[PDB]
Amino acid sequence: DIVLTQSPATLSVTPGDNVSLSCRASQIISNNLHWYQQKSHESPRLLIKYASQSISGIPSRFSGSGSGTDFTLSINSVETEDFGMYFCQQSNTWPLTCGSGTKLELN
Amino acid sequence: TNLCPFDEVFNATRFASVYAWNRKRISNCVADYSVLYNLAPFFTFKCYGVSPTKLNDLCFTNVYADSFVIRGDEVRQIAPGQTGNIADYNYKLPDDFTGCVIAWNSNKLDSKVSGNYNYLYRLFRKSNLKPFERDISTEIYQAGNKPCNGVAGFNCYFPLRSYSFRPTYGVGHQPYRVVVLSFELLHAPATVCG
Amino acid sequence: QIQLVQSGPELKKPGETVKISCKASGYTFTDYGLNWVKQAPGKGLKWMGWINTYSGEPTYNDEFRGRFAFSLETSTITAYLKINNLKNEDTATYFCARGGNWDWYFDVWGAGTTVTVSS
Amino acid sequence: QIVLTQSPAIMSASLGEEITLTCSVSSSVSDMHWYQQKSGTSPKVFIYSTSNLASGVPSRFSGSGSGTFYSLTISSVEAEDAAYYYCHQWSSWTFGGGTKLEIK
Amino acid sequence: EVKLEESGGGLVQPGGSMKLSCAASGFTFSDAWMDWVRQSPEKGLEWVAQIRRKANNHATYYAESVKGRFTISRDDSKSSVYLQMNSLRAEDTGIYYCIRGMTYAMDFWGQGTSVTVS
Amino acid sequence: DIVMTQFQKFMSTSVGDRVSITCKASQNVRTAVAWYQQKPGQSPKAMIYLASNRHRGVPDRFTGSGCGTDFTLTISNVQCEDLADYFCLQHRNYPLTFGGGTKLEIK
Amino acid sequence: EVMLVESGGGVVKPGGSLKLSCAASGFSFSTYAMSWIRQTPEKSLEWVAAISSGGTNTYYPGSVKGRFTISRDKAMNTLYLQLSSLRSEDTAMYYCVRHSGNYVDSVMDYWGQGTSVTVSS
Ligand SMILES: *[C@@H]1O[C@H](CO)[C@@H](O[C@@H]2O[C@H](CO)[C@@H](O[C@@H]3O[C@H](CO)[C@@H](O)[C@H](O)[C@@H]3O)[C@H](O)[C@H]2NC(C)=O)[C@H](O)[C@H]1NC(C)=O
Repeated sequence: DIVLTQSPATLSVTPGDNVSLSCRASQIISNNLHWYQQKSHESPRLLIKYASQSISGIPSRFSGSGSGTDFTLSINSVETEDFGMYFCQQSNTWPLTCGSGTKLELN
Repeated sequence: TNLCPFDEVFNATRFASVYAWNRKRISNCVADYSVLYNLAPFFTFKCYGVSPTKLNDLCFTNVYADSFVIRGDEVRQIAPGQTGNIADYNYKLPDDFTGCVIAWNSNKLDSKVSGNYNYLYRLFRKSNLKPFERDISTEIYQAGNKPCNGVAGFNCYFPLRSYSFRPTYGVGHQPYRVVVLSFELLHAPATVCG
Repeated sequence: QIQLVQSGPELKKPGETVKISCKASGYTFTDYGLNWVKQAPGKGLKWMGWINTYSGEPTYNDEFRGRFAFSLETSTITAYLKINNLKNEDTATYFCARGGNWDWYFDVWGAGTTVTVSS
Repeated sequence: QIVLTQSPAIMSASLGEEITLTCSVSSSVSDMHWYQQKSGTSPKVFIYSTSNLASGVPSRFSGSGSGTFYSLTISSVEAEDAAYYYCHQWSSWTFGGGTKLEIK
Repeated sequence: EVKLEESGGGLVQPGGSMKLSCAASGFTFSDAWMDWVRQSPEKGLEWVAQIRRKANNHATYYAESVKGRFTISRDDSKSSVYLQMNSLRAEDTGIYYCIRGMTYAMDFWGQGTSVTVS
Repeated sequence: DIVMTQFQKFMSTSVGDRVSITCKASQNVRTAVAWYQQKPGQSPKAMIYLASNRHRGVPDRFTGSGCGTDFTLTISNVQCEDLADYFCLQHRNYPLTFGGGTKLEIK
Repeated sequence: EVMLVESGGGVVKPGGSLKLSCAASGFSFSTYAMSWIRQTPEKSLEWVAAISSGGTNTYYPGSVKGRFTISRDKAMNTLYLQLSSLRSEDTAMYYCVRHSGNYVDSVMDYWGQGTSVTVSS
């Protein structure tokens, strides 16, 4: 499969910061990665499709970067309402598989 | 002991269309053809130049592997010698070819109930295709004394019609993915052997 | 209004079969798939495999090859994940998410079915 | 979408007529088969890949053509050929409407 | 399937006017170069006029023998093409066919209207 | 303007022969030549568009090619109902015209 | 010699289920695709089901999908098609038909006498 190492798995950040994530692959996945978040015991929501493009419904501050194999989710101006765990799920080869979870708490 | 990526080219999600067929260059293998041989649903598994059963101990130097998506009927044209719409204007094999032509039946994977218009094919060219040559020239045939500046209409025709692929069509018009292995032996020490 | 309601929690014994509904609502049912994804507590997601909603043929993962079955009926819009011979280590949370037939990103999800088996 | 039409549905021949059964296709298909149904029995095969012949039929049927037209030509029909002639290609889900060959 | 309809088999004294319609069916009217030709036994077949696609501003071209005396106008709402001719003589006598498109695929033709002059 | 000369108004062949309907032009038109038949008492059809390809729904006995200033059409194994009038057409410049006509009759 | 006699059809009210069967005799069964071809009383054939050689691929047209499940047995050298959720558009004579290759690509060589299923009353 395409194992997706998400390091680091947790972040101890303060409000009002600019934070960076990471979803580094093993095989080359040309911009066919999507990103998810999941809070405490709910259903996950969609954040960005095809590794850079945004969707309405979420705030416009969310921005997806990186292409090729290296992908970082950079969100700035992080406020209180974004507690949870963040996923990355590729789509290129088969079977589809998701990352081991990147959780986001607040100091 | 690096098994070379047939998995990047066989069970992939979105095969490209036939007018721009992607060409993966497989090299530095220990290639295991025992992983694709154990499959019932192959529509065609014809090989030329080598008998398909004993592919293991036949050392090549480069193994090119192509991919596209065509109709179920036109898998007949991916063959040395036959001409038509696909082997003349989209993807032409030479008549000394030394590889295998593998198909599928992907109607569940590559066709929605409405028009899946993401696959294109070429309708004409000013000359026939040289073997293994791809053209992404999406420029309107002028065909008259008037220049028409890239908007089609009368006397100015677009060179890429679209596939539709609805699953109520047929077993010959639902889309059949095709991967073409191509073996070759250009004058270099051995590289691909399992 | 486009949501995917599910069943409630279940509580079975090892060996019983289990049945989980996933009813669609609002969108045209034959325009997408229904990817089924299992989330164990304390782990990440695992795509168990999908189902074409027009045809009715599953495609399981190589992990969950046997011991599962994606059935389908289109009179009442509903997919099923029909496990036979439940075991112990699959105490999890089973979603159902509407990923397309050309895209494969799960955007519209369901609230979550929980099958904790015990004695 | 493939729709196969035959033109027309009833065709007159006498014992010494030459006759052509047409089977036009909407799109372009490679080959086109043919079958014969005498009434009360089951249809059997006559012509596969537009040019060959089945085992056991006489050498009076021969077809040709490609693209969007396929035609079955009988040179000299006799009394055995009064039945329905269905044309069908692999890629349709349906058959032709089928022409009848009634004797003059 | 696509069929074309046309009307107005008429007799006019020389010096009149004549506008005929072409209602269509079965295909997308908003992209088709629906043209017009003329049959007469003294002329063979002549080319009359044209109105082009929606994306090319309904670009219009006429034959130089009838410049000014004629006009064309399509409307994609009612799926119609109208061709109006004014101040005719004995030259413009003959059957006028109604074309879906010329010189490509989808080359379906109408059935003509018996248009004459006195 | 661009005129087409059809110099054989009557070609006379019978069944099983080979016919060559002709159409001479004024100057060099590239490939923009059409070919129409007209069964007696009806509206014409499209036999060949752009002087190389043939239409969807006509047999493979109706075939034609050529480039330059002269064009023609070849009929192989002419049957009992390919008996009609034949016209060629240019569409290089917007002054368009047909040929003159060609009437077949079986001997 | 190659022959096919079929059995199992009859009369059924709308909404019922049936199981047509196809007996094969004379050829090797495991290397030839087979398929069913129905004939409505307007005498116009069509496909209703099509199976491959290994029994993995199954194809049905868009009118009848999800309610006809063709199958193919190996151990007793037979063939099954079972019907479900009949309307009044499936009243037809149903032929069991053998292809000529390992796929549905080939031509339909040898047919059976067929079974008569007419939904009635
Ligand atoms: C493309 O992906 C599919 C998965 O959807 C691969 O199919 C699966 O491949 C695995 C590994 O080759 C097979 O597992 C093996 O099964 C045998 C028994 O058949 C067992 O003895 C082995 O230890 C191993 O577990 C699996 O059966 C197979 N499943 C299916 C349905 O084919 C496929 O191999 C991939 N393509 C390529 C070229 O690898």
